[PDB]
Amino acid sequence: MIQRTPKIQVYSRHPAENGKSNFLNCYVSGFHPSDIEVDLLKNGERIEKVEHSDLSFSKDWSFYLLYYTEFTPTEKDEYACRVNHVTLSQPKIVKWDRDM
Amino acid sequence: NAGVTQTPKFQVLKTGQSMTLQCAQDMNHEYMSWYRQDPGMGLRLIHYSVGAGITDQGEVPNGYNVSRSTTEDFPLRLLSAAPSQTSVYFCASRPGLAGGRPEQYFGPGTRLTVTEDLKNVFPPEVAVFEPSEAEISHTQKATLVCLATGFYPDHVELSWWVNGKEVHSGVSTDPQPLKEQPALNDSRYALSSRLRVSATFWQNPRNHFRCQVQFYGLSENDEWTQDRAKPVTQIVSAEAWGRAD
Amino acid sequence: KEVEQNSGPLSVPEGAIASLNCTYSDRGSQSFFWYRQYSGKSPELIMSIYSNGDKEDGRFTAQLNKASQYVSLLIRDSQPSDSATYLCAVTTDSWGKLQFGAGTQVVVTPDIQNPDPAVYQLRDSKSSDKSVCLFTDFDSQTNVSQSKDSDVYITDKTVLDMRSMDFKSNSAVAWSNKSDFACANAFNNSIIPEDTFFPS
Amino acid sequence: GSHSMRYFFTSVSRPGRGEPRFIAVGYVDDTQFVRFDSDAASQRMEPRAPWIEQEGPEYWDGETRKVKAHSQTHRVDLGTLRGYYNQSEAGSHTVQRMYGCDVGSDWRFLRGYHQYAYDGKDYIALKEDLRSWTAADMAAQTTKHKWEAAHVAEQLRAYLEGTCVEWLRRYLENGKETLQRTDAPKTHMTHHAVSDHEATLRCWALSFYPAEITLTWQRDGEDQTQDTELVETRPAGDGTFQKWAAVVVPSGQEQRYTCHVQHEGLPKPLTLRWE
Amino acid sequence: LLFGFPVYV
Repeated sequence: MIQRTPKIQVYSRHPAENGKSNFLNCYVSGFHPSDIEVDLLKNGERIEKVEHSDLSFSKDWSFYLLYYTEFTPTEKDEYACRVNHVTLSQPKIVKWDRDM
Repeated sequence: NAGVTQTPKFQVLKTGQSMTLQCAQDMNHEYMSWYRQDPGMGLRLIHYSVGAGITDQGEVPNGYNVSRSTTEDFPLRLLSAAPSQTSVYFCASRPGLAGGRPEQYFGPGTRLTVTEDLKNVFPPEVAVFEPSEAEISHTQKATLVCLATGFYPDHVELSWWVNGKEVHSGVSTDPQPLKEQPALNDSRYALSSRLRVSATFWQNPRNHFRCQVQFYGLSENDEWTQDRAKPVTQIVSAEAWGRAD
Repeated sequence: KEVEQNSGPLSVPEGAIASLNCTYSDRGSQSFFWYRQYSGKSPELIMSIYSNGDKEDGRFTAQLNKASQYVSLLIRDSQPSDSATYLCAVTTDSWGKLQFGAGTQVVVTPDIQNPDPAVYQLRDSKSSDKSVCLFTDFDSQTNVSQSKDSDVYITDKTVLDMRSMDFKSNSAVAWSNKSDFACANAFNNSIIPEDTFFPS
Repeated sequence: GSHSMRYFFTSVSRPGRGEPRFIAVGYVDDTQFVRFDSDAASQRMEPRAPWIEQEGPEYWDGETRKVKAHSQTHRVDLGTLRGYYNQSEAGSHTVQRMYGCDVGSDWRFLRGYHQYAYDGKDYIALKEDLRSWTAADMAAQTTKHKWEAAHVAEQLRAYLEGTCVEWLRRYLENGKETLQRTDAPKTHMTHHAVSDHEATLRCWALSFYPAEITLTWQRDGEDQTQDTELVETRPAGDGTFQKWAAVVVPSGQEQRYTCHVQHEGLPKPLTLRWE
Repeated sequence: LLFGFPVYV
């Protein structure tokens, strides 16, 4: 194989305003091979009802995948995306920065 | 390459006999099909096979059985032959995924006739009729006609032979054998041909003309109850000589 | 019905253009085929076309209009050995079955410079209990029918090519077995030309 | 403007676990319209965009059969290539294929392409003329000569210049609300301090279609890729896209740093300064 | 609409 570490971006579809419904997106891209574990986290616990895009790839052959879940953001609820891949010595958590 | 070969060219069976039709292909094609063709219906698909080991049905699979154990060979077999299987069977082959130039190539065919009892089987009577004296007078040309009559099944091949060599260069044989009585499926068949030569070719008595009809029927292995003669696959001929007039 | 073909039979003389049509009904069809099949033998591939426009190959020309779902075949400069039935075939992919039209039967009639219609009686070389009327040398416009009583069998119109005079000729043949019948009476079911030679 | 139709195919072998994973996806521009996953329920080509369900049963029947035929070639391709490089039976390996066509703003044909990769680097490619092949190494040379012999490029060119542009056009008029729209980016700008003597300026672009966008930074005229951080263009997941760009500023000078936004749905290109 | 004629490598 030939290996590439994924780019993780964690973000929301709409600008997030507390109490209003929205979608939390974890976007993993730029990776090879395709075998990837991706979970979405609410205060470190695993969200089940998460959908993904169909697997596709870019001009350098690298894969990309969009994982997404419907949510309602608050002042205190911490969201994070958890990604495992052969390029990573241990699985990776990327926290949702809210102004990002 | 040989392309698609099929075996045999012609066949008769009685109701109930089994028969396999051979088929082969040279081209490392994956996709092979069996068809039949009929006067009212055109080509109909029987079974087909898109790789080795694997096969599936088409629109007319009833009573036919198929297996594809190698890439090259795709035999169709009939286990209990019925008179609705009196037809022309074609093999065909197509590349599949192996070498995709998408054209399908057919085999030469098997013409097949199934009858209720095989005492229906008759060889042809062959006769040559000599050019009318009036024709030669009027045109300076001479038409020999050949009649092949009384045969069943319609499995015949007609060639003309002058002086020991085969001729094409003045011939017109019928494309289809005519039914002698369009009232039966048992009904025997009749076929005409024509050989036209110059008057001075025909008036030479050294010239030997001969109408050959190859007939396809039973085999040497076959049981025969009648004291009319056993109608095997045989060649029936008739001849004429030049007339000095 | 997936592939719809030109009804037939289609008769043109030698030197003419034989135009053949074919429409299909699956829009996603991507490959297109003309087959020739002489009576008695097997369908033989003569033309494959793959995209919109004209493909030319000797005397054959196939055209394709995917947008109106139409394939054609022109036969320029016709030999009488172009007489066959012509099959239209259409496919979508490697694994999608080839869809076949019913066929258009095409007859190439020969150029006969000056006819002389004639009915001759032939007698045999040996010993058979029929006798034969030959109808020969007649117009390419001329038809032959076959009715009467069913003890009288008439063949269809066929064409010979003598490569000595470059002479082509038309002919049909009638016979009865046990009869009493005459030649100037046997082709009464057909429209014979008025100036047809009846020998004495 | 320009449009495209592209299909993407991934096959990945699973030694000891089974027949390879096959995933196929169709796009028109940046809208996925169909998919096939070898691991899904239905075992058929499935719709992914509203406007493609007006295709009849014939369409889906046909597309299922062709994607299974593709699946089959890839299945076999994984085993052939394993033999071509003398690799062990035990390893998992990857085939990707992508083909399609571009049209101009008259919708007439422009470009056609067909690419192939083994383990994420190029294997064989159809050259621009659509007549000849670029092979990557000695093992692809076998494949190149086989595909020359089996007239592959002939069939490819017929599709790419013909069917591919005929069906794209159909799709574009079938999904005129969906595909012929262009959405201008909704712009935005933020500012957060990093040190005491340092600042970060972040240009933003939200809710645009299509994904082709340029964001560039510049001090006072001459443009900048020295402090510049771009993220990859990311889907919002509603069909629109998002992207941002950041630079580190010697703070106090956030007057004279400006941001350029280039997108197809913009009448004028956007100049954005920090107010 | 997909390509009709894929061939092995």
